[PDB]
Amino acid sequence: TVGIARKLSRDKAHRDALLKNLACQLFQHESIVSTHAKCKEASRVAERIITWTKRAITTSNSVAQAELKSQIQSQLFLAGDNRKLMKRLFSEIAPRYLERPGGYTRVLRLEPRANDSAPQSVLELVDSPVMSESHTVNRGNLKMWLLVKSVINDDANQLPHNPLTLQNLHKVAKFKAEAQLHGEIMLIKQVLLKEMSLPYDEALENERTQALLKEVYSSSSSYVMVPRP
Amino acid sequence: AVPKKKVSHQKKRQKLYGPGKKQLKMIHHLNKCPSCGHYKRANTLCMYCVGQISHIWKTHTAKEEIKPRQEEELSELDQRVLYPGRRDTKYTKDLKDKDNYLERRVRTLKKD
RNA sequence: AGAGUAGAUAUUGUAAGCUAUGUUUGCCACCUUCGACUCAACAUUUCCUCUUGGUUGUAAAAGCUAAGAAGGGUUUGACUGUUCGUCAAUUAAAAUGUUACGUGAGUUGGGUUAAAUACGAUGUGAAUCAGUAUGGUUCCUAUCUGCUGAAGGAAAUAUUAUCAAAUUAAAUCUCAUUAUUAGUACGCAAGGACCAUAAUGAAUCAACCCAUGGUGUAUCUAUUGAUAAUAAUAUAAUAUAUUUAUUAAUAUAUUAUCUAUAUUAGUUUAUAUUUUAAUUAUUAUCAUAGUAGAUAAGCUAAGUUGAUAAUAAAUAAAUAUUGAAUACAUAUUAAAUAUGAAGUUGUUUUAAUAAGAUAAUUAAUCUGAUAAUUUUAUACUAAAAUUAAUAAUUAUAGGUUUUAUAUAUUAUUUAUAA
RNA sequence: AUAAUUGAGGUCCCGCAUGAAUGACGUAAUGAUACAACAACUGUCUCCCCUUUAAGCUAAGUGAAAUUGAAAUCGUAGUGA
RNA sequence: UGCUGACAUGAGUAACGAAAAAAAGGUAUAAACCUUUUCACCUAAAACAUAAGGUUUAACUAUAAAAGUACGGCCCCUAAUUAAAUUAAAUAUAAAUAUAUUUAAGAUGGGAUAAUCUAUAUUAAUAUUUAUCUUAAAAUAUAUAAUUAUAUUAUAUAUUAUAUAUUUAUAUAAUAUAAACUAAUAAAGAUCAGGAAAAUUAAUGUAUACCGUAAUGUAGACCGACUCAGGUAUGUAAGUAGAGAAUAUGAAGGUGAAUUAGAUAAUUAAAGGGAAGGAACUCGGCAAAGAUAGCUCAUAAGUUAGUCAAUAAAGAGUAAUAAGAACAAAGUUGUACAACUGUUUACU
RNA sequence: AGGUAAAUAAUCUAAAGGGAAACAGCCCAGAUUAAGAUAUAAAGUUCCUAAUAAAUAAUAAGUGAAAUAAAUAUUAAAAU
RNA sequence: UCAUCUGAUUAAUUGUGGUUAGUAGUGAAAGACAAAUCUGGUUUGCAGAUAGCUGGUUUUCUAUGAAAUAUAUGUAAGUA
RNA sequence: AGUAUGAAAAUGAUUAUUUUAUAAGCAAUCAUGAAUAUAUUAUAUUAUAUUAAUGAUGUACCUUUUGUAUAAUGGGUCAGC
Ligand SMILES: [Mg+2]
Ligand SMILES: [Mg+2]
Ligand SMILES: [Mg+2]
Ligand SMILES: [Mg+2]
Ligand SMILES: [Mg+2]
Ligand SMILES: [Mg+2]
Ligand SMILES: [Mg+2]
Ligand SMILES: [Mg+2]
Ligand SMILES: [Mg+2]
Ligand SMILES: [Mg+2]
Ligand SMILES: [Mg+2]
Ligand SMILES: [Mg+2]
Ligand SMILES: [Mg+2]
Ligand SMILES: [Mg+2]
Ligand SMILES: [Mg+2]
Ligand SMILES: [Mg+2]
Ligand SMILES: [Mg+2]
Ligand SMILES: [Mg+2]
Ligand SMILES: [Mg+2]
Ligand SMILES: [Mg+2]
Ligand SMILES: [Mg+2]
Ligand SMILES: [Mg+2]
Ligand SMILES: [Mg+2]
Ligand SMILES: [Mg+2]
Ligand SMILES: [Mg+2]
Ligand SMILES: [Mg+2]
Ligand SMILES: [Mg+2]
Ligand SMILES: [Mg+2]
Ligand SMILES: [Mg+2]
Ligand SMILES: [Mg+2]
Ligand SMILES: [Mg+2]
Ligand SMILES: [Mg+2]
Ligand SMILES: [Mg+2]
Ligand SMILES: [Mg+2]
Ligand SMILES: [Mg+2]
Ligand SMILES: [Mg+2]
Ligand SMILES: [Mg+2]
Ligand SMILES: [Mg+2]
Ligand SMILES: [Mg+2]
Ligand SMILES: [Mg+2]
Ligand SMILES: [Mg+2]
Ligand SMILES: [Mg+2]
Ligand SMILES: [Mg+2]
Ligand SMILES: [Mg+2]
Ligand SMILES: [Mg+2]
Ligand SMILES: [Mg+2]
Ligand SMILES: [Mg+2]
Ligand SMILES: [Mg+2]
Ligand SMILES: [Mg+2]
Ligand SMILES: [Mg+2]
Ligand SMILES: [Mg+2]
Ligand SMILES: [Mg+2]
Ligand SMILES: [Mg+2]
Ligand SMILES: [Mg+2]
Ligand SMILES: [Mg+2]
Ligand SMILES: [Mg+2]
Ligand SMILES: [Mg+2]
Ligand SMILES: [Mg+2]
Ligand SMILES: [Mg+2]
Ligand SMILES: [Mg+2]
Ligand SMILES: [Mg+2]
Ligand SMILES: [Mg+2]
Ligand SMILES: [Mg+2]
Ligand SMILES: [Mg+2]
Ligand SMILES: [Mg+2]
Ligand SMILES: [Mg+2]
Ligand SMILES: [Mg+2]
Ligand SMILES: [Mg+2]
Ligand SMILES: [Mg+2]
Ligand SMILES: [Mg+2]
Ligand SMILES: [Mg+2]
Ligand SMILES: [Mg+2]
Ligand SMILES: [Mg+2]
Ligand SMILES: [Mg+2]
Ligand SMILES: [Mg+2]
Ligand SMILES: [Mg+2]
Ligand SMILES: [Mg+2]
Ligand SMILES: [Mg+2]
Ligand SMILES: [Mg+2]
Ligand SMILES: [Mg+2]
Ligand SMILES: [Mg+2]
Ligand SMILES: [Mg+2]
Ligand SMILES: [Mg+2]
Ligand SMILES: [Mg+2]
Ligand SMILES: [Zn+2]
Repeated sequence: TVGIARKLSRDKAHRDALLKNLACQLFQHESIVSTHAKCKEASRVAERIITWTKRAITTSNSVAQAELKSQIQSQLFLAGDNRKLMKRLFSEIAPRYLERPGGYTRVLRLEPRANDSAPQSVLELVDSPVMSESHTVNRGNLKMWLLVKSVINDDANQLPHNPLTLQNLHKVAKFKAEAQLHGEIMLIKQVLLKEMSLPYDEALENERTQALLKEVYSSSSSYVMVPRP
Repeated sequence: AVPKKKVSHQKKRQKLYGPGKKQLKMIHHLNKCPSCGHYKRANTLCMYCVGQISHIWKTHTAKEEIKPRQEEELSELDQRVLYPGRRDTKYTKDLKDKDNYLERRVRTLKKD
């Protein structure tokens, strides 16, 4: 009751409802901006919900599965824009995370908001699809977009990629088919380059992407450690 | 409960500015953004790049505006007859001039 | 003087004598709130505990009186506004003061106190009272000092990281009962020890949460009323596909479960008619967390554990040795030589400080800070943990997995199958 | 009556200084009146503990007040309107 | 404790006024504005209609539309009351003025007609307060015309079928829920005994004036120096529940705010729980705790005879046995004073 | 009684300066403005703090050293 | 304000307007109310009321410089 | 509440000089080092100015009083009256 979670200056009933709302909004819009503390708590709920959904999907035990389903239902507000949220959770969202052991969200810190000095953050779903089956781009996966923008900038400058950038790319890849990842990167480039107004010679960009993928995939002192005399 | 004397210039100033707690600190923890080579806070996203990405998302993930057929296919004269102009209130006018009271985000300096 | 079986000075001490105190009642006029609660600090003129002198009135045991002694301790209830006092039950003892008769910018407001009112008395009366009774008004965010904690800056017998002694500031220091020595010493008997040790407690302090108890707006179950969802199923419509001969049948998606008319004015409900206008699973909200039964961590005392800090040194009152000055005597206010206290010095504990010590010394990873994730810590700070991802090793928080706990049904079961 | 009662009720009458429409006396009912007792209940207390929310604390924005001769505003004792 | 002005100090301290918010987008300008969705709060209101009031605050200047019928004023009429008014000499009076009488004013009240819509002008001629019972009537069932038990009992309209004037009129018959509520009717109980004032036929008329109308109105738009937890009149106030306008919920509607974000030490406030004890607290049980039906039964002493005491205490039935919404319901007694219900120091 | 009432003198009142630790009233002494060599007042002369050396006795109690505490007791010392 | 408590068909609560007040009304009577408070409102005027009382009264230099006693006083805070 | 002007002060921020982190009280005066600045006769071993090394002395002002550092009166500061 003290120390188990953030209180967030709200009465228990209100607080829980707020958290549910945040979770619903995260599932609907695959990224959302909010205050840092709220985002942190919301992540805990959303991740829990995702795991329960995964458990329901997997389990052979019928009773268990039913219980998981009931728990998931309890943890959401299913109305208006979130009428078919349960369906989405089972069919669209939870199947992304079957291999991933936890860590389905990422809270990314922003510069604190000016009017309030409140620490601001971006709660968002990990490995959200950047491109739907229709020829558009999807709202979400901000980190990936940022990475690709950084890559583009490095290419423009004719500089080597930073170790941190490479590490991030590797992390992104870990639960991604290589060809799919490449195609996503290419798609992101097309939009990003146009926005920034750099020229998109396609074959060269593809080659660069391929090169970036290759280095990611193929893995390759002051004090001396000496035994006791 | 109440101050016994007029607090002097010295004693108010040493109270306010003497302690380091009360002073402002240099923001040493700035560093370069990898997407655009500009200043940003450490362990923080660049507000320009994330803003740009948000804008891109908005432009792509855009719910189409509902233009009713009957109003779209009105004649100009007919439209004027139906929906004439009006004097807005002082309050309304003030609300309309958003650039007076609404702060757009500033761009940081380019890192060296 | 005089009591004290005898003897003024064991104990008592008329009236008169000489002082101290500023604790009472006064006097002076420089100067214009009693009690309770809470926390106490100081004194010693000591009530208890430790040491000791005297006590034909110290046999013993209880006492009485006096000297040293302030380390520790010194009460709970009935009555009353009361301090006090009376009593009850305890205690080793229930000491006396000082501190603006400590403490109302810390609490209270019963007493005292103004407005209302009544009573007794006084007065022709308005009204009055060293009277009685019921009722009844002040508030304050802390500038400075001070104190409790916590940081930053700093000058360091010159650096940093760590370990740190003397020292300083404080804390602590006990007491009871029982048992043994011993029914011994002592005493006719009745009664009944010192010296000393141990064990149980005590009051106080400190830490702790394994367990116990409490809590537990983590959680789970049960449960009354009202409302609102999702899913499934049925019906209907629209949109998209497939079959069929735009229609019908199928599949997917979305939306819908209304509506209108009758029953003599109005409202609601009911049924009938009208319409495609559905009843099961599972959720949620609200009603003090809706109420109730349990309840993890944490925190806590009703709980648990430990401590009351020795040995030692010099002393107080007091008790001696030898021994003159002074042929004796005299513990010395002589030279020498000894005993002696819950006190003193210390010891023990905490905080502060940092003499000293080990090491490294312009740095591909020197030491710190800013930043992030945090809790061992915490108002903010500070402190401590981690900031791994390369040749090795290092998990901070969440998430995940795990076993375990909680909840409450469960072998009338779960999983594999034949 | 209570372990124990300056309170309460009953009774006595040196009524300091009761008494008959400034009414006297005893009742039923009533009373947010005043005092006292019993029951039940309880954090009132023994003896406090845990929890909740709003403040307090920190950051951002706005922004009081009484007060103030001037202040570079320590302890003790003494002195002294 | 001079007056006026300016500027300090406390201090960037307290405070920012009962409050539930979240996301996405308008907008790579939003904690605060607008929209959408979610969540919550008010709901015999924080809703919807209005009265009064007011810097028009409004959905605004291209601005709140009336001949009259569940439309108000204006107008007619008057109450309370008011009037340099009214009557050789109304009466009185140092002046001012006052009195009586007339006339005039004066709403908070009364005021014809109306959907089968309605016609207001001119001229002429003679109602305090409360109640709807019992009986009786017929209707529906049980038993053998008459008894027993149960509802129903004055009015409010559509339908169908008849009989008369001639598909429009009049009357009759039959058909048809419950619970509230309205108006209009009738009969009538009580003492406290219940406003005032302004005709009818006939003929001729009637081209329908002025003002109010926004929004706000248990409130940021009025009265409180403030966008002030105060004060402020009336009517509707979805259903489910209930004796109910109590209480719970909330369909719809409205709202979520000139402060936010975090942290939640000490400490304060307002709540929830608490082992063993149970008033040991305290001036004092102050505060808190305490309800084993709320319906139907039953209910003592005393007593002024009044179920006054009584809503008696205890207790029963229905319900429930481990408990499991809110709200109503919080003991018994003795004494002093005052019969009682009332009134009082707006702010001790 | 730092009391009260008057008598006499002084000071303060209205008087600064030195001393009395600090000091309205006590001990000295009266600031016209400076200067700082010489006489000094009261009070002082180990240091704080301007200035000191002696003589003869007494005390041993830190008595006392600028605010004298009594009766009485004990121990000495002189003189008769 | 919150909780608690009391009345709640009556000597009830309340809207709209009216009457009665500054020697002065209303008052189930408290000296209670009469426009944020009355043993008698407010405003304007008499009016610069009066104050033996409190406080204040503004540059410099120079010379002299007290008193706090007696008597009287409805006088002992004054005045001769 | 005219119009111009405004190095009037209180008051705020900033810079420069100087002093200040082992020192205690009306914050001044006098003694006295040092540092800085200015100086068309500093010829210098110079002169002025500014500045809390260090030392000594120093109980705000007024009012009212027998008598006030008084913890008696009155004043937040400056400008005008
Ligand atoms: Mg709730
Ligand atoms: Mg939960
Ligand atoms: Mg004798
Ligand atoms: Mg005697
Ligand atoms: Mg003995
Ligand atoms: Mg003694
Ligand atoms: Mg000791
Ligand atoms: Mg008691
Ligand atoms: Mg006292
Ligand atoms: Mg005090
Ligand atoms: Mg005080
Ligand atoms: Mg009372
Ligand atoms: Mg010991
Ligand atoms: Mg425990
Ligand atoms: Mg445990
Ligand atoms: Mg347990
Ligand atoms: Mg526990
Ligand atoms: Mg009807
Ligand atoms: Mg249907
Ligand atoms: Mg609600
Ligand atoms: Mg113990
Ligand atoms: Mg001898
Ligand atoms: Mg001998
Ligand atoms: Mg000892
Ligand atoms: Mg790394
Ligand atoms: Mg860990
Ligand atoms: Mg590992
Ligand atoms: Mg982890
Ligand atoms: Mg008695
Ligand atoms: Mg009592
Ligand atoms: Mg009489
Ligand atoms: Mg009487
Ligand atoms: Mg009454
Ligand atoms: Mg702030
Ligand atoms: Mg003096
Ligand atoms: Mg002045
Ligand atoms: Mg402060
Ligand atoms: Mg503060
Ligand atoms: Mg604050
Ligand atoms: Mg936005
Ligand atoms: Mg209600
Ligand atoms: Mg409205
Ligand atoms: Mg008229
Ligand atoms: Mg009217
Ligand atoms: Mg209107
Ligand atoms: Mg309207
Ligand atoms: Mg107003
Ligand atoms: Mg006000
Ligand atoms: Mg208001
Ligand atoms: Mg309702
Ligand atoms: Mg609703
Ligand atoms: Mg509204
Ligand atoms: Mg607000
Ligand atoms: Mg308890
Ligand atoms: Mg219990
Ligand atoms: Mg007591
Ligand atoms: Mg009570
Ligand atoms: Mg009877
Ligand atoms: Mg009740
Ligand atoms: Mg009465
Ligand atoms: Mg009152
Ligand atoms: Mg005298
Ligand atoms: Mg004088
Ligand atoms: Mg003198
Ligand atoms: Mg003289
Ligand atoms: Mg002279
Ligand atoms: Mg001495
Ligand atoms: Mg002396
Ligand atoms: Mg009653
Ligand atoms: Mg009646
Ligand atoms: Mg009176
Ligand atoms: Mg007034
Ligand atoms: Mg009055
Ligand atoms: Mg005159
Ligand atoms: Mg005058
Ligand atoms: Mg002279
Ligand atoms: Mg004289
Ligand atoms: Mg005189
Ligand atoms: Mg006089
Ligand atoms: Mg120094
Ligand atoms: Mg100082
Ligand atoms: Mg002072
Ligand atoms: Mg003063
Ligand atoms: Mg003052
Ligand atoms: Zn950037």
